[PDB]
Amino acid sequence: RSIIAQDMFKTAFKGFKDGISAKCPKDTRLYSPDIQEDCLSSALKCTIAELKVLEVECNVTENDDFMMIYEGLNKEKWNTSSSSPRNCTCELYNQTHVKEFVENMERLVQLLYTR
Amino acid sequence: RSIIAQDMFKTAFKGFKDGISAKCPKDTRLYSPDIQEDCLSSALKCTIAELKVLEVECNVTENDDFMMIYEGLNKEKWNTSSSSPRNCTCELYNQTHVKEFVENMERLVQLLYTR
Repeated sequence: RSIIAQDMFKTAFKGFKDGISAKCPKDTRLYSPDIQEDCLSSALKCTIAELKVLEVECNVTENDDFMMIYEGLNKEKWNTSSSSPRNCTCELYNQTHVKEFVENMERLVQLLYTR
Repeated sequence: RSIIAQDMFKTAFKGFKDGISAKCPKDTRLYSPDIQEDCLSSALKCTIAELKVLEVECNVTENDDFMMIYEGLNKEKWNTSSSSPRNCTCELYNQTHVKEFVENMERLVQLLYTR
């Protein structure tokens, strides 16, 4: 369990989830993938893909926190594997407000560091 | 599609969704299933279990809409079929607040009638 990377996520997630809402239109919504055992890989690609939809919806085209989060996801090698993997579809997830989106996102990264 | 049933679910989801939040602790969080094609039957069993959870923690008595939604979920025979049906765990879904829980519950019920 890579405590150095996990702490960089933790702080980047706290220093973003607490500022956000205020940094996005109240009516912004995003598809929030969850942690179903067999859809980890999909759930990762959609999380990254809605980050982009959040990059034009709000400021965050800059932001130390946003860049660390985004860059971490595309470059860290994850164990997203299972015995019965499945292709989820991003638009089949629940849409949510921007703050809950990063919370779930924090939950998806904690899980994949646990395995 | 049975227009009679979709119409009652429409009235029942509007009256139930309006009183809630204020009828529940803000601290209440419920698992909220999505509409992924291969887990609809799981998604329905989890929506039903958590409605029960919403029961015991909320001041929802005796809601005509609630026990319509609930008993409707258990008796209606939905097409929960797909090329590759799978099992999904309730607790691997996202939690959210009550407002979005029924909102997502509605969306799921609509999907089921759409097919």
